[PDB]
Amino acid sequence: VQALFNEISADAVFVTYDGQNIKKYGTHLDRAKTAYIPASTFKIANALIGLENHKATSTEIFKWDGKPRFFKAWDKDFTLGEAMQASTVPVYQELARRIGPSLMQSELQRIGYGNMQIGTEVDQFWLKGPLTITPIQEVKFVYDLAQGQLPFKPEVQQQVKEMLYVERRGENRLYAKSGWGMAVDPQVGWYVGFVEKADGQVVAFALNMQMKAGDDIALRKQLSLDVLDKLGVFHYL
Ligand SMILES: *C(=O)[C@@H]([C@@H]1N=C(C(=O)O)[C@@H](S[C@@H]2CN[C@H](C(=O)N(C)C)C2)[C@@H]1C)[C@@H](C)O
Repeated sequence: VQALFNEISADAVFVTYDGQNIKKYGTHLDRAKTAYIPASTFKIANALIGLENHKATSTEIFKWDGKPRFFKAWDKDFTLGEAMQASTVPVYQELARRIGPSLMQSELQRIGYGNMQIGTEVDQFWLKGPLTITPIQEVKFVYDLAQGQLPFKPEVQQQVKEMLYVERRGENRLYAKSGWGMAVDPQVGWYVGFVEKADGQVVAFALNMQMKAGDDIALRKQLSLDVLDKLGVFHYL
């Protein structure tokens, strides 16, 4: 596990949580207590707040408006779950605008998300600050989500859990969300989620690492799945 991490120029930390024990791996363990912008991982909290406050449903289609978006892959219609796995920022900015700054600010404080700051811009706060969050806070947030223990309706947490369903491996289920914050210096990479193992135990995790523009998009998930296989949490099929 440690030889894998410094096989790159990787400034990285990988955190796991089983509900009692926080474990740290990687080349820079202090990253786990350091706060970073959530970037696209905020789409987990955005969906939860939006569904809880009746601003959207998990079957509604957010239709493209015709204007070219940041990635051509985003130039189509999306449900919240489809936009979750595509990381479609414009769909979740439209949701944040439905929520509004005062409700969004009040809700993030209610659930104690990160530093609980959003400032004035309701569609920018998770992309360039001031909202920050540590990897430990991230593992504990998605772990609570996995257990239905966040301050949200149970069916709301279940809907967002399904939005994160990315792989079935026998009787083991992986739930995950990627993040790449490019509008900050330095750039930050996220891969957070949890494995619902075949034996019934849940293990939440969060990769958090420094990025630069040349980096391959698939590196975060590869690293995370590689480590999870080593840990025995999620063996390769
Ligand atoms: C969020 O952190 C930012 C988005 N996160 C991305 C990422 O984690 O890959 C990309 S999405 C990019 C285009 N869609 C591709 C994809 O995920 N699949 C094809 C599965 C990669 C984006 C930088 C967001 C704030 O811009």
